Amino acid sequence: MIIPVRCFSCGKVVGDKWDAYLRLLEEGKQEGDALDELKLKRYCCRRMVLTHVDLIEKFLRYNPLEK
Amino acid sequence: SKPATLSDINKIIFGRTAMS
Amino acid sequence: FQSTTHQKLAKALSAKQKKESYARSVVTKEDPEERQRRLESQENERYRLER
Amino acid sequence: GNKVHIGKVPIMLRSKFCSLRTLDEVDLYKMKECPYDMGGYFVIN
Amino acid sequence: VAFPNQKEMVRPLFVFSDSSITHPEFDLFLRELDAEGLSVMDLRDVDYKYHQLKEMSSRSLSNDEVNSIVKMKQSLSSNTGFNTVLKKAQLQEELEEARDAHDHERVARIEAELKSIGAES
Amino acid sequence: GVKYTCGACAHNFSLNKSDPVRCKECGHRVIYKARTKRMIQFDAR
Amino acid sequence: WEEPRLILDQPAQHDNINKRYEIRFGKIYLSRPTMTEADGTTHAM
Ligand SMILES: [Zn+2]
Ligand SMILES: [Zn+2]
Repeated sequence: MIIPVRCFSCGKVVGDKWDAYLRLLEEGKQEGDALDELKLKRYCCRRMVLTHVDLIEKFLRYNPLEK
Repeated sequence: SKPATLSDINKIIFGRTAMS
Repeated sequence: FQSTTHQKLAKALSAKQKKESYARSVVTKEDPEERQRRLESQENERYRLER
Repeated sequence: GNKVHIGKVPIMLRSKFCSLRTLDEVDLYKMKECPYDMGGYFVIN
Repeated sequence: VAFPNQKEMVRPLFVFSDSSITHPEFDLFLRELDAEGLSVMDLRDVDYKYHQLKEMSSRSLSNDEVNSIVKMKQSLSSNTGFNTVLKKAQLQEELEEARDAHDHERVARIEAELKSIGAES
Repeated sequence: GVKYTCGACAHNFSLNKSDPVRCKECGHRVIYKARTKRMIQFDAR
Repeated sequence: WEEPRLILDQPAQHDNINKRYEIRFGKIYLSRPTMTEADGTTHAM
């Protein structure tokens, strides 16, 4: 839905690296190289960012219910 | 037939929000 | 196959079965049951008058 | 002798006779319909 | 509306202020009425107006009145996304009716109208 | 006395248990109750 | 159109007059789904 704050396995803060990851992917870096640049060494933390699906972007396309 | 006071006019205040 | 008659026959028979549309669309502006209830009301009125 | 109403037939969603067939992606969102929904069912009651 | 000293004026609703009328304002209004030679509204008429406002504010609208108000605001409605989608759907239904009736003239006008209304972002 | 919200144009109004359930301005037939005023607390866990 | 003709006959004798009464079924017309409210109005569903 939205990027988790902490890694499930070890608890490293990964919630501040989503926009930087998207930026690095925009510049043309490979996903593994982008994860290396963000200093995500353990594959438990790499799984968190590599397999995340951003569903909040789809939820935000519906009109707000209160104004 | 008595003249209307200030409070009598204040009772019938109809605001712009009430108008809308 | 390359004969013009065979090609024209194949084209005609292929495009003949492509056209298939029987039902025609329409726009409803009012309740479809309005006629039934108004005619039932008129029939009940004339039944009362006849009785 | 004219059009007589003979009944109401339930409509399968996303078919040629459904209202959502034409709607594009934006109006589908405005209609509170999910774009991932595929249709193929009926809505009875 | 009309000032006593001045002449008649047609004003929109938003010009009025929600703030209460002050004492010098009412005093000046009374002086203008005396200058023109008019009187103030009677207390019986004040009570009648108050009852009219309370009845109108506490009234319960009927279905026909609500539909009339909705139609009036729809006439006033410049644009609304839900209403634009509904109008486009109704136009599409009218277009398929015209196409199924082999009316080559109406369908062009409906297509032009849809093109004008459409092209969203 | 009780606040509501329209399901289409998100307009706020009130009802007195005697009006028809409808939106005032756009006439939608679907309305939603407003959130309460009581205090809402969560344990952040 | 499977059974397009209902037929009623009556050889009335009450001057023999053989009367046949028959009704034919024609075209089918369909519309987009519509919703009819209690107050009598209709709108697209
Ligand atoms: Zn980890
Ligand atoms: Zn509304």
